[PDB]
Amino acid sequence: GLINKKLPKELLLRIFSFLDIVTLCRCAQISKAWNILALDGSNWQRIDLFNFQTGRVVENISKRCGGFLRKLSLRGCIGVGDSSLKTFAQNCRNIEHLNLNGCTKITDSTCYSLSRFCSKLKHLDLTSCVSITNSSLKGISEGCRNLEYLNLSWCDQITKDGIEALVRGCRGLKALLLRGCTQLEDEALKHIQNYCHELVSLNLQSCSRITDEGVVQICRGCHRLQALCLSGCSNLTDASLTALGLNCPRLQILEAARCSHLTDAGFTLLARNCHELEKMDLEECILITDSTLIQLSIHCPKLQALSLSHCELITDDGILHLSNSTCGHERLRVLELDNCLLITDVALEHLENCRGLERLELYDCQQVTRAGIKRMRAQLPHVKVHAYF
Amino acid sequence: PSIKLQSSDGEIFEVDVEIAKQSVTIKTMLEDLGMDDEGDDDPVPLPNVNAAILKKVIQWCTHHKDEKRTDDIPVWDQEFLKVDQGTLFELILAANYLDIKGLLDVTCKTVANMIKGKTPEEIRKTFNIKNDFTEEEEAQVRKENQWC
Amino acid sequence: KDVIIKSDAPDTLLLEKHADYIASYGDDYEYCMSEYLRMSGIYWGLTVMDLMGQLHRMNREEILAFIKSCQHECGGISASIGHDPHLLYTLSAVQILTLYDSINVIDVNKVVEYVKGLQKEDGSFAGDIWGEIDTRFSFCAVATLALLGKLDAINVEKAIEFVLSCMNFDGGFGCRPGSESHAGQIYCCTGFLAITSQLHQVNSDLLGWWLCERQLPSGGLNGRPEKLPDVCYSWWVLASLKIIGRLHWIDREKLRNFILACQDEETGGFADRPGDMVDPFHTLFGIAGLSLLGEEQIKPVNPVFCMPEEVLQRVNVQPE
Amino acid sequence: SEEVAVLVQRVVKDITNAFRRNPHIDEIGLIPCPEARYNRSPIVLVENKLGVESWCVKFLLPYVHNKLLLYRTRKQWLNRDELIDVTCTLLLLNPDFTTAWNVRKELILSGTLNPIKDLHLGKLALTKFPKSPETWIHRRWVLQQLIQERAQRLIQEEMEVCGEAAGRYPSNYNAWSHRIWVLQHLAKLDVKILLDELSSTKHWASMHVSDHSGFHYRQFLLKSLISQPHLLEEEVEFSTDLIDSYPGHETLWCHRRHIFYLQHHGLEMEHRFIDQVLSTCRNVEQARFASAYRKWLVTL
Ligand SMILES: [Zn+2]
Repeated sequence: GLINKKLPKELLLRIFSFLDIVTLCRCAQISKAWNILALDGSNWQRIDLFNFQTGRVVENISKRCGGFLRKLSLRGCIGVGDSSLKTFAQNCRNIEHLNLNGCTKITDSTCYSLSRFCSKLKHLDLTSCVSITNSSLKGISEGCRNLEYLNLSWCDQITKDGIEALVRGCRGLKALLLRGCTQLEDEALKHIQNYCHELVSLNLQSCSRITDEGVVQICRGCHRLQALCLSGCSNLTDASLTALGLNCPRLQILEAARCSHLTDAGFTLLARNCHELEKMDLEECILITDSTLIQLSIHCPKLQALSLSHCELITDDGILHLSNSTCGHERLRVLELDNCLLITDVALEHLENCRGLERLELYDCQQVTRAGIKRMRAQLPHVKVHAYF
Repeated sequence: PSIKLQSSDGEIFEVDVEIAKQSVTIKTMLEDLGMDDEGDDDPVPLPNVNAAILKKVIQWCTHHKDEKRTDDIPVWDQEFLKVDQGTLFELILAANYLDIKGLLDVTCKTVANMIKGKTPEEIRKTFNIKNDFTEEEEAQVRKENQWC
Repeated sequence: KDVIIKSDAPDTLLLEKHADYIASYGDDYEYCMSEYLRMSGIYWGLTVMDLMGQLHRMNREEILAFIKSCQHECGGISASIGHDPHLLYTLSAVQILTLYDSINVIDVNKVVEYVKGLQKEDGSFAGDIWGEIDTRFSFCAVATLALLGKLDAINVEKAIEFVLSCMNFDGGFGCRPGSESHAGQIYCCTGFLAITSQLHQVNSDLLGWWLCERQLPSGGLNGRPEKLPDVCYSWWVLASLKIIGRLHWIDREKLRNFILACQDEETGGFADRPGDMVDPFHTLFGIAGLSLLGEEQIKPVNPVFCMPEEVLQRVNVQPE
Repeated sequence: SEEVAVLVQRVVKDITNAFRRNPHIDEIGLIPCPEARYNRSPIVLVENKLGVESWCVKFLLPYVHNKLLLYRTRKQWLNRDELIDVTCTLLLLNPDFTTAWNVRKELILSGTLNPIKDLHLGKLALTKFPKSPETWIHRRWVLQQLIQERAQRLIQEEMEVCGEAAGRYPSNYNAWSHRIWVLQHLAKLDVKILLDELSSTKHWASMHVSDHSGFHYRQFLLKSLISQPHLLEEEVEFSTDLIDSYPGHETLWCHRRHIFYLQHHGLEMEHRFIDQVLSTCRNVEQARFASAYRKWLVTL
């Protein structure tokens, strides 16, 4: 076969590295070369199951692989319950990455299996595992202390008491995703800053009980934060913005959609101390004026992606500043100005300096003409600009 | 902002420097090169890619400004990759030599897609691999690896 | 209240135009709007084509591949690829496979297990795992099982008892006990009671009396009091009357003129009513109704199963 | 082809944001508008009504339709928020898409969808698709989860939703079928509810004389009251009045049959009513139905 004559093993394994386990077992039946290739270790490293619900597969992989399963994705495999994952856990003790996103029949029972048998976990994804309680976080905190990444998204019955148990053991978490955990409040934020000083990424989206008391504490306790999401946390004020500036000089991503009270005061204090911001989502920060964008153009040389959706007060002026940024001349690619009612064709002429722009959104910017769009596409063919036209 | 690239056979290609540094290998050679005023404007030598493969690569890089998985290939690339097996393997090698991770992903996913959805003899027919297993061994392997 | 048949209404069967219409039937927006019933859409179209001696016009292999690709691991069959299984589209796919004598391209045993699993302790059937009760589903269940020769797989006596508790004092049936009587539902229950040999617990004079009052002065049939006449309800009422042997209680000639008046002379196809736009659904029921009234260009149709009688004889002459 | 994906996502976002701006939206409709002529959203909110400009629907439904199928078919993932919003948009456009409803059932079983949120969804889809069988079917599934006084508020909101859907669609069998069901499984034939329905709904029947579903609902009320006098007599008089004021409605004569059948558990009074009707009536339909009533009468 040409395939074997022209492609070396290193490349053949790269091909097989994209293959399901079923297809990988059929290649084992092709030849003696393709047998040694189909069963090489590097092909049993990660499994992503894309199967049928009616399970025993996860248990059969646990035996055929066992010792070398390192990453296991079960996202959306509603078939699996505690029984399969017990079997897999006792057979795959070296697992470092487990993704149980959407596995709805999962109980505290599997986090206990994981605690007993999977002390090398660095990455646990529990998104939408709704039957998980605080007790699961206690078991994980005992047996999974090297956890670097935990995702509790939409695990709505988790409370501050579970968070406390979890971080008291998983002191080394670098990424913690808590989106849609609406019972979380400021005490749970305070347990996090107490123990998770190496935290790089924190997602609090729709955790609308939290306040400045909790967020300010988090900045005090987590000086290595690079990514923070607080969209939907309406209670927040510029006080949380001042604490970020004061404590988090490595901030790269700040999502604060729907945080109405944020003002220019907060963002000026934030901008001056945070020279590594790359993404900022300020959708529905209505009080924000052109002044906020002014500071961003000065103090944020690497700004990459900016959303000003529904920031009504923004005018063509602030856009001129962005375009005459150091970041705007090459390092801005995504700008979202929709429902900024004051933006006109002139802003699109400003953004003709932004040779790096890939994506521009102008929905509901009614002052913007089909003409303006066409001449911007003409100067910057790189840009996809998006309006309702 | 344009460089010349010379293929293995000596044909020279004017390419914009931006679309061409999608190649980590090409970006490396530029960085290695000058910073030179006083040269002869010699092109960047690419001894391990012939002009036909280069053509296909440059066309792939111009179209792009921009998980164990193969249903992922964009439709432009699917069409682009409807080539004979020999050139597609050469495109894998080129993508590997030039370190164009986008191209090496789609091409590998494309060969991977040629294996999926077929029986072992349908595999060996697609790639003209000789079955060197006795019926004893073929029955065996369609043994372990059969679970499923 | 009624339609008026115009002096230029089609008065003769235009078989070639109907077969062309169904053979060229086939847009993306409205493909998606209809996909939740694709399986049955295909059943209407294949069945009318075989009733017209045109089944060979259709792509047997893409259909069988489609059906094979719609059976879920629970055994049930969905309306299209990636839709959730439902009893309705399991009936459809099994009807389609019966036309193509290809019942065994799917797992018959798991289809039987899927149907059996939808029965409830009171004899009723749900449409799918979520538990909507409808006599339409009692019909779909026994129709699917009868086609597979597997009526013993469910509790037939309980299923009968339930359907009988849906009988109204006006002789009709609705979806559940307490429901308004309804021609489509009466067809399902009547068909249920025929498949299971229980038509004698039906007061044929009562039911046929409710049924024959569905004929309007125009000749067409409605589905309920004071509804417009409709080809599809014309078929279900006509089918029911045949099953209970009260077909002499309507004026077959005026109804034939009504159904014929629903053809489009230019495009082929039947509309629900003269003047309206045609679709494959009413095309099937128009042609099926005419076969039942005696149109000899059309293969005889079975009133219970809405299939060519020849296809059910092939079923009934077997191990069975 | 890729600019449209962005646009459809945008329009999905616009629908969700409509409901944030006004959670008392109570009606949706298609705004005939084939051209996108200005940079405004095709989602138009005026007061409590949510209009959708038609030019975008050809893009929006195929994308959201296929997004849901790619999820169900395990080829593209959607998170909880997207599931909820993608399926919300689909059911607004095509509420007979059972697979879309079935995804919300799972979201509700898992606990991340408040059931009350699907009752509102169905209610709003029903303002545009009042007969939608699947919507009623889904709505019963939700209601039975909520029974496994809050009952009376549920019963009362069902009556209004069914009433709403009956006024929007002639002889809406499914709306009244659902209304029966609710009486059976939520009110369990409570005699004072049957009475309150009998009185509330006499007004509605007065105004919808050709609607047989409404009269059957009254037939159900009465039979079910039986299974636990002056009500039957008052329903025959009501039918006498209606037949006299609106000659020629088969629904009214069919109602009188059903109601007089129940009362008979005498016939001279009914003969003289038919005699007096047929002697002095100009309506030709009315004569058919009166002659038809007598042929029915004498087989008793
Ligand atoms: Zn019809």
